[PDB]
Amino acid sequence: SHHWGYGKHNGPEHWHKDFPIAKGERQSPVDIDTHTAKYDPSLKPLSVSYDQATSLRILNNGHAFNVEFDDSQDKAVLKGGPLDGTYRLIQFHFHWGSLDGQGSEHTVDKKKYAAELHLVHWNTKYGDFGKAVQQPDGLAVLGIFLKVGSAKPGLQKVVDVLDSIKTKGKSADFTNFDPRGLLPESLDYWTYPGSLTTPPLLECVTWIVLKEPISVSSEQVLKFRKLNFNGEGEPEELMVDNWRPAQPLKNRQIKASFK
Ligand SMILES: [S]
Ligand SMILES: [Zn+2]
Repeated sequence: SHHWGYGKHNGPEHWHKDFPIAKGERQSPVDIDTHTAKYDPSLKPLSVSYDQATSLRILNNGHAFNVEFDDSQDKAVLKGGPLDGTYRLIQFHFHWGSLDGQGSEHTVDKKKYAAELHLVHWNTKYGDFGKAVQQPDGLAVLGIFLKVGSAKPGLQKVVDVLDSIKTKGKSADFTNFDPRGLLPESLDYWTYPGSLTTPPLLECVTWIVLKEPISVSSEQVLKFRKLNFNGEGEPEELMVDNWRPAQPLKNRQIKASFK
């Protein structure tokens, strides 16, 4: 440690020293054992309403890049599934690897994907993001896996702006991006109660992990690997492998929306 990161000296195995909740009872990510996940017919279909989404900016925060959305009103929301209430989209970001064989946070039957997209939403009953993180049902994160295959056209606008936010603290205007181009065809999912996967690791997330991965091209993922963890004019450390390994499931059941 000193500030946390993904290196040898401040990586996930060290987080517990500054954030004791790292060894909590509802930590994320986890491995999804498909044969043990319970089909639950009481789960409703997810409802994604992203047609009025307003993207604002893209920022390199030193551990990933976030695309942020205007969440001052009910423009891009998620509801249904295992959720009660309306969850507003605030930001999305990815986790990726130094090689195609790793990168995702969640695994499926121990399979790791090249990357993992997180769409972050907060429960509107709490009024703001900072209050939602303090509640057991404060956030809803939709996780989508990426496999390397064909290019994903709806991801290119993202890939193209990375050069302008190469180093930590850099940001760029990023209006009119439509997150609908990042969804797979099927919205079948697994769900379980967990946490944020970076410090502060708060246990306030209802995870909704989609069964169907989207494919990206190798060239697309390559550009992610060109970003830097460091700030401008500091020694160069490529932003790769910014994923936390799977944590113990403990007393939790993974439910499936399908069989
Ligand atoms: S995350
Ligand atoms: Zn994440």
